[PDB]
Parts: sequence; structure tokens; C-alpha cells
Amino acid sequence: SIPETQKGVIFYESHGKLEYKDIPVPKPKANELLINVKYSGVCHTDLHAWHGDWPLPVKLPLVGGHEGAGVVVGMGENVKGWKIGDYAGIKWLNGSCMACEYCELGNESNCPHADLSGYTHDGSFQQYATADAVQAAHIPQGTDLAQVAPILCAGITVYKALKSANLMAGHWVAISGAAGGLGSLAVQYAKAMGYRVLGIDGGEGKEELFRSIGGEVFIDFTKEKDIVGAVLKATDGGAHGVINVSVSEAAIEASTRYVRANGTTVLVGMPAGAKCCSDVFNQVVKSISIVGSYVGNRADTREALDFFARGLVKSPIKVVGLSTLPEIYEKMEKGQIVGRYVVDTSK
Amino acid sequence: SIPETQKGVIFYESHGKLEYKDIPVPKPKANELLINVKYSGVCHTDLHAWHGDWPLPVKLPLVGGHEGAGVVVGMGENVKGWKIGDYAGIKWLNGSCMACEYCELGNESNCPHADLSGYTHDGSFQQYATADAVQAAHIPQGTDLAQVAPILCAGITVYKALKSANLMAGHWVAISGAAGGLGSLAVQYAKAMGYRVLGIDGGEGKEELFRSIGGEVFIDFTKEKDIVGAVLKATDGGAHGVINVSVSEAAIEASTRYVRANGTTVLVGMPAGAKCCSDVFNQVVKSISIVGSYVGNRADTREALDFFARGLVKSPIKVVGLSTLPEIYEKMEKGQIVGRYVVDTSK
Amino acid sequence: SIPETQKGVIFYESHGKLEYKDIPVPKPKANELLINVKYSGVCHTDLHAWHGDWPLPVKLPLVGGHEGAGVVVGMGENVKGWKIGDYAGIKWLNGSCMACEYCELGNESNCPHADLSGYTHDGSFQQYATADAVQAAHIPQGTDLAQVAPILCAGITVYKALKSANLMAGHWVAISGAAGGLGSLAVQYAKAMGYRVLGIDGGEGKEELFRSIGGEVFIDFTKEKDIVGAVLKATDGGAHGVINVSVSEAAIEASTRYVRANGTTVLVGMPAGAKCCSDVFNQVVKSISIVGSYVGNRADTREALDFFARGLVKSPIKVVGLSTLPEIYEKMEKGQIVGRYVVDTSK
Amino acid sequence: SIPETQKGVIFYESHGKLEYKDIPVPKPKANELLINVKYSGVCHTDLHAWHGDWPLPVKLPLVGGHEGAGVVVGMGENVKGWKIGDYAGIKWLNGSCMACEYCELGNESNCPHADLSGYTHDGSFQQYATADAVQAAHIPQGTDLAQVAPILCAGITVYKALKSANLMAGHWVAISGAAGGLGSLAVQYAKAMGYRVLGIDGGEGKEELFRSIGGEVFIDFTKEKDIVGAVLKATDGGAHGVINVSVSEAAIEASTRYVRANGTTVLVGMPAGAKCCSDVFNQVVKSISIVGSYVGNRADTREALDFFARGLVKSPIKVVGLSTLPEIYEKMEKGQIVGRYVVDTSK
Ligand SMILES: [Zn+2]
Ligand SMILES: [Zn+2]
Ligand SMILES: [Zn+2]
Ligand SMILES: [Zn+2]
Ligand SMILES: [Zn+2]
Ligand SMILES: [Zn+2]
Repeated sequence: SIPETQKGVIFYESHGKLEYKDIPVPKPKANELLINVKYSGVCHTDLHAWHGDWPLPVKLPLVGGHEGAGVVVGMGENVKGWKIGDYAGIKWLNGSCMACEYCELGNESNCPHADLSGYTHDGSFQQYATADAVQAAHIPQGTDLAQVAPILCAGITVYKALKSANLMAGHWVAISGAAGGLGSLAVQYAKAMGYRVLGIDGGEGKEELFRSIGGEVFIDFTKEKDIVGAVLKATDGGAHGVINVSVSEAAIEASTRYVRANGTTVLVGMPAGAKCCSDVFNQVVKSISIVGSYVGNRADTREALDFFARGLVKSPIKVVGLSTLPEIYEKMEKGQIVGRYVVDTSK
Repeated sequence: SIPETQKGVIFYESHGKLEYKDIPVPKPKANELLINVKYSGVCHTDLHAWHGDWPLPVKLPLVGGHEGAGVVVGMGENVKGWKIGDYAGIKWLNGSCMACEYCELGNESNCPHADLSGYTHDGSFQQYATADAVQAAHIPQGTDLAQVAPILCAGITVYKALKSANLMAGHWVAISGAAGGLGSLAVQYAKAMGYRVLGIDGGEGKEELFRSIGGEVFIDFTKEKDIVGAVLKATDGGAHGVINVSVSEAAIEASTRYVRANGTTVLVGMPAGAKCCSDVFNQVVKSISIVGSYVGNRADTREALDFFARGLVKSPIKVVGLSTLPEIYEKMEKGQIVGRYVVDTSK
Repeated sequence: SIPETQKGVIFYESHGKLEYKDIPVPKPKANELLINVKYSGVCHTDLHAWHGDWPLPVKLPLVGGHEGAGVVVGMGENVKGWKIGDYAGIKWLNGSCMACEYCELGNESNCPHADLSGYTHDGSFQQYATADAVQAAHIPQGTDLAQVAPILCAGITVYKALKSANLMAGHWVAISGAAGGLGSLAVQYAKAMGYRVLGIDGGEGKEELFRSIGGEVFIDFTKEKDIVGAVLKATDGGAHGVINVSVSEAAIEASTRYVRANGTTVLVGMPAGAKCCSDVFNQVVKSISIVGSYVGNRADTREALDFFARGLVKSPIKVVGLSTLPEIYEKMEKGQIVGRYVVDTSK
Repeated sequence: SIPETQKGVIFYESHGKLEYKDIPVPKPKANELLINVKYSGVCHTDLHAWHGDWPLPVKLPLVGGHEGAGVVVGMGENVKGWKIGDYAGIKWLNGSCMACEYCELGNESNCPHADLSGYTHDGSFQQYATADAVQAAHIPQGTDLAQVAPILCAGITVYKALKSANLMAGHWVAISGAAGGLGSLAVQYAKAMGYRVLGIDGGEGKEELFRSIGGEVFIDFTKEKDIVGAVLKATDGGAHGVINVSVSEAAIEASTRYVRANGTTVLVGMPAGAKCCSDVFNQVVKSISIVGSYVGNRADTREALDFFARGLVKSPIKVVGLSTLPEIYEKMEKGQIVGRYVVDTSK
């Protein structure tokens, strides 16, 4: 049943030729589950790990991927509440040390010794992948594993970002880039949380897509010359919360300007080198808070997946084979491929 | 009893010669109290009201001052819970429209129609001053009105700033400029709130004054070349909260680095023209929050004054007459003022 | 325009014959608005003000009523933020000091000197009624004043009760009596706040009504012998929050039993003489919290009325004349009334 | 060297003769540490496990004890974050599956398969004991293990109870039985958290011990006939929070009566069979919250032990050998035990 040989995309040298070759199957540890990855999502963090732009050293050779869904085919001799046949989801944090204030408090991502999938630990761009049982996401049975793969990163991130914004039901939330990949999920989650969504995006068929994902007010920045004034007129003042999915510095400056007094601006994107240069006087007088948000925790994962199971959050995805992931990586480096890409590891 | 003539410092033109001449005494309105200011504090905000640097227009001619304590000598025909002989304190916010969204949630400072003392309303650099009965602070009886004058602005500000850091008892709080005017009150309030104080100031007799105000760890920035390392070694892996009383850009830039993961940095000073240009990657990964803090509300006033009454907060002040304020303003513009200054309106 | 004679229901003696006679019109004070009540809601609290069951003494002769909507026809010489022609709503709290320790934190309903409508102050079972301008609710223009009258008490109460349960979006909330007058509004508000509603009521056409207002699971207590088991099975162990709109002791006991561990049970009804005798062991081991909720504050009023304006909360109610209120009171004392009753002060 | 034989107090039958005989030494599992218990605290929960009064079944034969401190002499092949020679503390909750609703949110005490020390798992009333490495408390090096043993249960309980009252620094906290074993630690922790302590205990030399622990006001219930009036006069009203360390019903009733409006009453004691029969009208009108608190989590343990290390919490204890525990149990059943008892496992 469990084979000795599998196949996956592995890069031996940083910024080398990503190769799809036969690799040895991993053996699970005492606290690890062996998961047969069925579908894996492709993210820009994968391109980052391939280049080596982030400060942490990358274990080489390594198979990338940090959003993979599959079936628990193997289990360690210490795993507690898992069974063979259960749906498991590999996330960015592939485990950490359960003995420090950070982890004990729930922020196990800020653990000094944290394992990351597709960076420090072999990821989900293969057929069989191992994962820490405690950090593995419990995907409900009867769910399409191709549609839940995109929510294993984007979904949890946007959900935790709204929780960090600290809004009440009936409050206005401005989402920059609301008709994009991370923006659409944000709009849906905010609508399911009881917030009034205001979307600022510009393009063809973007307004329609926003209104078809439960959109309230859409600001087209291509047809609007002043975005701050528009947001301040549509929300009887500023928006109580502003989720910044746009990495542009100009966008974040406008975000600090069109936020409501005593409001929160949440930063999600991480373009290494960017600076949120804003007027301190404005923030101090209007008592504005700028919060940075990273990956979500175990509880956040559970809650976001529950919304997906209820059927309030959806992601239109395009499924391709694992044998074509090299060319997908090249198009991702060229910045041309559009849409959430999910890779079938079977073919 | 209530005279018809009084004396105060009034400036007819912006940036003109401050004069000490006899002016008509104010008559109370329906919801206003007539207070006989006994002692008034001099702040750097008065120099700003004199120059016209801030954006709001100033009412001329006007008597400045926003921190004044005295006895209620007269009240209007609507004042509800005040009596003749009670001690009252005039603050920055001298009233607001109690009918809107902000004035109802407690943030009555963000009210569209707010009256500010020494800017839009006649202040307390006068013997008799009027104030809204709802925004006036209730100072307990038997208190020195000369020692409670400095706590009517600095005190409330630092207290709300330490309440905006979301800290728990036993947590580390770093205060930049801990041996200054605002920094000292901050240290005392944080010690009375159950926080471990770490002070970063440099000078002669500053370490001693910090250890004398219940200080726990002091970093001399004049004898230390790396402040971030020092803080991350003393406050274990960073300070849970950082109160920035220093207006220097370099200071706030270093503040965002010696903060613990998931911590908050509070901005109190407002040097119009300054910018907190920091790395976005760091804030998003460590999940740091930058919050701006302004003047406190009525509840905050009541709590801070209660600490002062218990006797856990003290301010060494120097008393001078009101006939000499015209020259104190010039020393304040030259930037030669060092300690807190309180003015006696009697002489 | 403002007449000298009006008509209203007044009772000279406690438990006397309610009469509909011509009474002098009230003259506004300095901080009070003169509202021409157009529609007024009848509550069970009016029967209590008529009997004298509650502990506070009633001002006689008095015109009852605490939920009335109308137009501002006159205002005092201190009112700030109101205009002639604006829609105003009289609530239970109709006066405060607004300068104490409970009036400065928002809990102005616990103020030592609080004025209550229909108890200590003349209420809204009158054509012209006066009210404090700071506590009066701002009803948006273009709204049916007959449908917003029931939401000026029931609505705010249920909303604050759902905000006191400390629930998150996607959490389970059990409402006892979900097909009643205070239960239906609760279901609607909880659905608009993002909570999953579970209703426990028994009768004919109640399950259907629950499915029309937006309820998820319905437990018929007449067809179910074990309600605790049913709730623990419909949810994944119990309901995160339980709103008790039923005044029965048995119901509140079963409520403490079918709550999730670390959950909150909110008490809204007040049958003087009732008791929640529950096992202390259970509450201490499962860390359950029993919170009591009273009338809402000004912020809560605004938020609840905003939901009503968006159109997510509705109340099926009729409109009987004020000349027939003397008989509605008798039907209310007999306990034979169905639905929410609204009285037209014009007829 | 780890021996093969040890000595401990084991009871084969429920309510049988506790014996001190040589028993086999436990072998650690994959995620468990082998601790050489040096000092162990005796609680009333041990007498409960001996009688079988609580509902859960006990694992016989069993060695009781839930508060034991010692050195890690052996660890499993999965333990991650511990070293040989580190000080470890065994608590009530040993270890549970970190995979459900209770573990992931921090409430790992409400887990379906939770292991309890001295009830379901062998406790610390022996020489060598095993414990889950994730639930074991990290005691700092250089600490007296005899003084930190009493703070491994009582301390954490009182700390979490004072954190469940939602109190601010400068607020009043009433502790019933402030001069007892669980009351003294409560007073000390509340003084270190910045709260004003009001103690209600009656006896000889109790007022002095309270004023020496850090208590502000003391109410002698033996010399006072009305306790509610006294607590309402000493706290300008009522206490913002009330920690009930007394198990009597009269005390808890008077507790709901002398709490401030919008305050919280925390229940810590668990006399199976008691009831807080209380008036519901009062709780609903004053918006009072009755919260139940159980054992603390990993984060709470860390924080409480940090206070003990700073030196702000102290417990006067009496050390006795383990060969005499068979008689201490009988004194505890007679209810004549005075002070906190700590047993030396060496003798
Ligand atoms: Zn990703
Ligand atoms: Zn760790
Ligand atoms: Zn100032
Ligand atoms: Zn306002
Ligand atoms: Zn009512
Ligand atoms: Zn114990």
C-alpha cells in the first residue's frame, strides 16, 4: 500500500532547474502523520523559497509547497486523535516546540524552533508528505480536497486579519484589491462575519465579480481620481477597519488616511523592502492603530474551515498536473499566471 | 464676591507680545461652571497655540492654558452634580456636542464640534475661567491644587497611553525618556499598574532619579552603543509594550525593533512633520501593533486622579507668578525649560 | 402649532382606573426636547408601573409608556445637535447626571439619580412628551414610526444581551422562546450578527415562523422529552451562548445544563421572586458564566436602530388607538394578549 | 542512576488503609518525563480521591498527589524543550490529546480524555513520577522546591480566578476568607496585580496576618453584624470583583449582594451539593456576572510562577516526611489540619 518510490518537484540548488523526478517516500516520526497529498495549492511564497529572498536559510534539496490536502495513510506511535483515512491539511507551520511562552500563548509561529513546509521541511509538492500531528489541519470528510487546498493558507490569513482588525457586526471594512485572489476570500469572510464590505479595485469585470461575492460598495480606482474622498463619503466617515491586500506603498498611505477615527489598518502582504511612511500626527490625533498580521493558529484554522464547510466561502480554482509545476513556477516568476492554481499530485 | 475685573495673559495677534492686562470676567452659560483658577500648568501646547503651527484656526483675542485647577465659584442653571466650593480642573477638551457617534462611545475628543481650552475657548491663564460641567474634572477636597495641575494633562495622557498598550501585570514596558517630564509620570503610573519598568534616558543624575521613582532597569543611551541589544537582553526577548515619549525619528525606529513579538508601540508625542518610516516585513511577521494615543476621556481622568489621591504618582514642580508668564513663554520658545512649571494666578 | 391641551392615559391612584382625559401640555426644560408622540409601544413594564410591584416609588399622577416615537416640535435653549422636524424616540432611561462614576462609563442606567419614563417621568402614552436631549434616540428620516416603536425597548434589550454573551461569528446561540415577542427579534439580531441560531419553543405554527425569520435548528419542547440532550446533539456539545427570554425556573436550570464549557448564559427577564438555584460544581468545573443584562446604552441604541434601517430586523405589529389603551391594560393583566401592540396617539 | 524500587503512599481499595510500601518505579513513555519528586503538597482533593465522592472513576491501585516539584532524571524519545537536571512541577492536569476544542483554545482541562494526577494517573506521593512534558511546569533553577510546591495548585487557581474577574489596577477586590490558605495567596497576588484588597475573615491573629500580607481594609465577621453594609461603606459602594474562597452558601449570597454594579463574582471552591440560590432581579438590574473558575492553563502557570520568582507571593509551610502521610490524611478527614502541608519524599 505505502510505496517506496514517489514523485515530486525538487530543486537541489537555490534558483536552479525545478525537476520532477522519482524521490524516496518519507517515513513518519513518533508525532508525525504520513499524508498522501491529493491536491496542493501553489503560492508566491513557493517562488520566494526557490529564489532565497527571505532571510532564513533553506534546507536543500527540498520539495516546496505549504498548502496541501490529502488522506492520512500513515501515523506515528504517539499520534493521539488521528485515524487512518482522515483528511489532513499541511500548512505553512509544519510544527514547533511545545515548551515556550510564544507557543503556550498560541503564537507558535513566533516559536524560536519552528518548522516551515516547503522551506525548512519537505512540503506538499510531492505525493507522500509527513507533518506534525498537532499542527495538521483536520479537514471534514466528504469535502472536495481541491477546493479546500486554497483555503489552507489564503483563507486562514484573511480570517485572522479580520479578527485582528477587531470589527463589530454592522461595521464598515475597506478591502484594497477586493476582486483579487486574497481579496475575494476576504470579502466573503467579512460578509459571513456580519461586516459591511467596501471594495477598492480597478479592471474589467471586477465590479461585477465583487457584487457577485456579496459586495456592498465598489470604488473603481481607474475611474475615481480621489479614493480617500470616495471612501469617506460611502462610509459616513472612514471605514472602521482597512484590510491591505495591496502591497503598494501609495495604497497603504491612502489606507491610513481613509480609516475611521479609533480604527485599525491591518497589514497582510510582506514585500521585503517596503515602508509604510505615514504622518504620525494624524495617527496620534485620530488614535489610529496599524496592526501587522501573519499566519493563523490552530483555532483560527478550525474556524475558517468551518465557514468553508457551511458554504459561505468559495474559491474558483484551476486544476493542473504536478508534472507541469516547473512551467507554472516560470510563469509565476514572469508574473503572468492568473487565478488560484491547484496541482493534482496524482498525475 | 465674584468681581467684574480680572487679570490674565492675552495675545491679540498670533505670534504677538503676550500681555498681562485687566480683562472682563466671563459670565457662565447654562451648562458651564465659573471656576476661580488658583494654579495653572504651562505646557508646550501653549507655545503652539501662540505660533499657529497646528491646522485648526485660533479664536483671537484668547487667554491660553489647558491645565488649571481651582474652586467652583459660580454654576449655570442646568449644572447637575456640582456644588459651590468644589474643586474643579479645566482640561484640553472643554466640552463637545453630546449627540453624535464619537461623543457617545467615549471618544468625545474626535467630536466634529469640540471646544479646546486655550485654543478655541478662553483657557486658564486667567483668575476666573468658565468650563463645561460635564467635561470638568472632579478634584477631591483637601488636595494641593498646585501638585494636581501637572496631572491634568501629562498624567491622563501617560495613563491612557499605558492602557492602550494592552499590557498585563508582570509584563515589561519600555519608556523612552524615562527621566523627563512626561517619562517620569509614565514610570510612576506603570509601577502603580503592576508593570516592570525599563527606562532608556541619558544624562547626569537621571539613573538615580529613575531608581528613586521605583525604576527597575535603566539603559543609558550615552554609555550604550547598541540600545536594541541591551533591551532584548534585559526585558528577556523584548518589551511587551513601548511608550514613545521621545519625538525623535531614530528613537521610534529603534522602538519598533526592541518590542516583543505580538507587542504594541504607543505614540504620544506629535511633532507635525515627523514620520515613522519602519520596515513592514518585521511588523507583519512578528505581528507588532503601532497605536496612536491622544488626550484621555472622563473615566480615564477619574482613574488617574484616584492614583494621585492614593499617593502613588508625584510631580516635582516649580511655582511662579502669572505676572511672569510673558517671559516663561519666551524661555519655552528658546527651549531652555527643563522641569514642570506651575503658575500662581493669585500673584 | 404647539397646543395647550392634549389627551393621554393617566392613573391618579396606584392600581386605579386608567382614564383617557384632557391634560395640560408639558413645557420643555433647558436640556429637554418636546416630542409629538405619533406611535407608542405597550410593554408588560407598564402593568408593573400600574400595580407598584417594583421597589422604587411612582410619581402620581403619571402617564405611562417607555417606548414612543415622534417628531421634535420644540427644544430647550441648551439642546445641541437636534433640529425641529427630526424623529426622536423616548426610551426607559429618560434622564441622568452624566457626571458620576456610572454615567461616565456608559452604564447611565445605574446612576443614583436616573429618570425613568412611565415610572418617575411622564411617559409616551400622551400626544406631547418631553425627554432629555442626550438620552433621546435619533431615528433616521423616512422610517415608519409605527414599526420602530417596538425596537426602542425589546430590540435594544436583545441586542445588548447578545453582546453580553461574548460570542464570535459562526458560534451557536440557543434562544429559549424563539417564536415569542422578545425571542423573534433576538433570532433576527443573532442571524444579522453572524451567529448560528437554535430555537427552543413549543406551539402551533411556531417552527414555521422560526424558519421564516432565519433560524437554523428548532427544538419543540412539547414533542421532545429531553431538551438538554437534544441541544447537546444539535450543537457539538452545547451552545456557546444561551439567551434566556423564558422567565421559568425550570428553563434557566436546563439552560445552565446545555451550555458549552466556557460559555455564557444571559438573563433578560426579571420576575421578582424567581431564583436560578443551579449546581455550583458544574459551573466551576465547566467554567460557565451567568451574566445579567438590563436596558442598553446610547451606543447600543444607535447600533440596533442601524440594523433596523438596513432592514435585517422586523416586528409584525398592529396599530390600535390610544382611546382603547384603558382596555388593552386589562387584557394585559389577564395575560390574554398575542403579538406586539402599538398605540396611535392621533386617534 | 534511576533505581528499580521506590516508596510511596498507595491505596488498593477506595476508602481503604493508605500504606507506605515499596512499589515498582515507573518507566517514561515517548512524550513523558521521569521526575524525582523532592517535595509534594497535600490538598483536600487527595481526600476526595480517597473517598470517591467526585463522579469520575479512579484507577486503582493509585498513589495520590497533584502538587509535586522535583528534578527531571529521565525523558522520552520525543520530549522537545527539556534537559536532564531541570526542575519540573506535576499539576492536576497531567497531559491530554492536543487535538480537540478544549486543547487548541487553551482550555485543555475540558478535554474528553484528560489525565488527572492522583485520580487517573499515578500522582506525586512517591519518589519517582512520570508526567506529560507539554503540561509539566518549568520551575526556575535555584528555587526552594519546598516553597514552590504549594503554588503549583493554590497559586495558579487564585491567579486565574483574579484574571477571570476582569478587574483593572486601582479597583476594589473582596476576598472572603483572606487569612486562610487559599485566601492569603489570593491577597498577595491581587496586591502584586495592582488591586485594592478588602479581606473578610474572622478569628484571632487574622487581622494582623492580613495587614502583614498587604491587605488594605479588613472586615471581622465575628465583630460585625452586617457585612454587606460594611463592604458597601469601605468601597465607596461595592467591590468591583469578589473572589469566593469560602464554600458556605450564606457567604456566596452576601457576595452577590455587596458586589458593585457591573461587577463579577468568581466561584473557586467546589462543595459538590451546594447551590447559589440567589435573587435574579438584583443580578439583571445591576448587570452582575457570576463566573466559575477551575485549574489554570500553561500560560497561567508560567505567569504565576514568575510572580513567585520575583518574590511577591509567599506561603508559610510546614514540612513533614512521606512516612507520616498515612496519618496526615486522617487528620485531614477529621478537619483539624492547620496551615499548608508539604511532604518530603526523601524521608
Ligand atoms: Zn501561501
Ligand atoms: Zn517553542
Ligand atoms: Zn499639555
Ligand atoms: Zn459629538
Ligand atoms: Zn418594555
Ligand atoms: Zn490542590
